[PDB]
Amino acid sequence: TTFVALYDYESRTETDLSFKKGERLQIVNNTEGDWWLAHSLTSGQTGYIPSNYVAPS
Amino acid sequence: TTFVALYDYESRTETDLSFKKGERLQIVNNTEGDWWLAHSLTSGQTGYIPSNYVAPS
Repeated sequence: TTFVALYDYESRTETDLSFKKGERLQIVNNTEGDWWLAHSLTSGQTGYIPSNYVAPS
Repeated sequence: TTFVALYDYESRTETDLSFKKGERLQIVNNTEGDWWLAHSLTSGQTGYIPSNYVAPS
């Protein structure tokens, strides 16, 4: 239920969370699901997607 | 290996990927792992984290 940071992370956007090695973090369950880095074969664009919006082919 | 979008998604940041219902998307494996929404019990802050940076307590 609780995770521990193994490394320091500095936020790169307004939406990520900065944290330091050793911090205790809990996961927030939400409707979007885990986010994945994805490439659209249809548009050519690439970026993160909410995994509850997609399904395997 | 290939996923299909079930819904339309509009990007909210410079890092997410917009796509339309029906688009075919492939997952990009990378060092960060899936991203999770997380709450730091230590700082109080909340946002997305790269899951390869943490481990269960």
